[PDB]
Amino acid sequence: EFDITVVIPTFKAEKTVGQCLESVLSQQGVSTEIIVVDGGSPDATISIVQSFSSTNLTIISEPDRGIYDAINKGVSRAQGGMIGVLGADDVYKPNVLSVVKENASRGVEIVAGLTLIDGQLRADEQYRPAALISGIPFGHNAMFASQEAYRKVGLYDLAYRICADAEWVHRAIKSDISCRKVEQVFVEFGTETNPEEIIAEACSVIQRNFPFLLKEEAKYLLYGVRGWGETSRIEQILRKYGHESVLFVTALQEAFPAVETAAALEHHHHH
Ligand SMILES: [Cl-]
Ligand SMILES: [Cl-]
Repeated sequence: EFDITVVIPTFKAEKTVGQCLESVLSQQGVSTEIIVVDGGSPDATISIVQSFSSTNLTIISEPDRGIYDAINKGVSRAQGGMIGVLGADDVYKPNVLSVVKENASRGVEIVAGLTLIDGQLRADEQYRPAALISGIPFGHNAMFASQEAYRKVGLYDLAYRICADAEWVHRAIKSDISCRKVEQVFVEFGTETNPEEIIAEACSVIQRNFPFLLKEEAKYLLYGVRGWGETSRIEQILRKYGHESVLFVTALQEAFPAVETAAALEHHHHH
């Protein structure tokens, strides 16, 4: 019945939620359901949401355990073939939902696009093992995933208050969920937290892929691949742990091509 469900978590969003909804409702070539999951907004948010056509829009209004619990509630009730998550201060660009529908018609499970943030493209990485030593490879709000993808991977892990999006995409990579990256802007991400908290979660996510890593080693790899830190110890880390996991060797050789000759040795010794 619906090609797309858009889940919109809202909290005190009266300034932007109208623009957000208009960017979904104007999408051509698709049948769309909207599920607004509101976190208890005491402002005009509810009034503004109810000003739009209500036929294919549901508001879920109940207590939550943070934004990812709200997202999970919406994903669980989605009826659309492909499911997107759009923040209440984000907007989709024109014709994006038709692109998702067309590429999903061929059976692809995740369709993701580019993200515009403060006038610059998000520095995306590829969906591949090298992402498993980093964060989420594309912006989460530029991602659409099928009903089957959500069934296979599961829901967002509420232990991660910030990086549950990355942890979900990493689970998808590890489960071989299919993904198409489209090189056009799908979302303009609104920009209106303690960085140490973000770092701690990001390192924990990486350790969930590679549990042999110390926290400081996960941090070194993340900073290396993102271009935030040095890379002179990568070969040492590869020799320390290459025996543990062929996937780890593959991730480092993809992320740091300069260690290809050392990665070839790890494959030769153990894999
Ligand atoms: Cl990609
Ligand atoms: Cl493309």
